[PDB]
Amino acid sequence: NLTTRTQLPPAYTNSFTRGVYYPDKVFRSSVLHS
Amino acid sequence: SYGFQPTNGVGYQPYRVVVLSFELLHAPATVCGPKKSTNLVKNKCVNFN
Ligand SMILES: *[C@@H]1O[C@H](CO)[C@@H](O)[C@H](O)[C@H]1NC(C)=O
Repeated sequence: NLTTRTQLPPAYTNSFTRGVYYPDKVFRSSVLHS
Repeated sequence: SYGFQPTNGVGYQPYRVVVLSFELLHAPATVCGPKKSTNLVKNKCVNFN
């Protein structure tokens, strides 16, 4: 069907400091949590 | 398949199971117990629920 849209090997990128989510639904202010 | 017969022993009889799973210490709750709701007071040492 719609196979082979184009031909190219995948590239790679540096994610940096990305992908961090909120671990829990508890409000915390001015603190360091591990 | 299960051969649930009325003549079968207690070991081989149908048994209905409901498992209730709930999670505490989480987001705002929706399902709650049948408890009343007293008015809200401020600047006064009081018990709260
Ligand atoms: C290509 O055509 C149909 C059209 O409905 C599409 O849904 C389907 O993915 C494809 N069919 C194949 C690859 O056999």
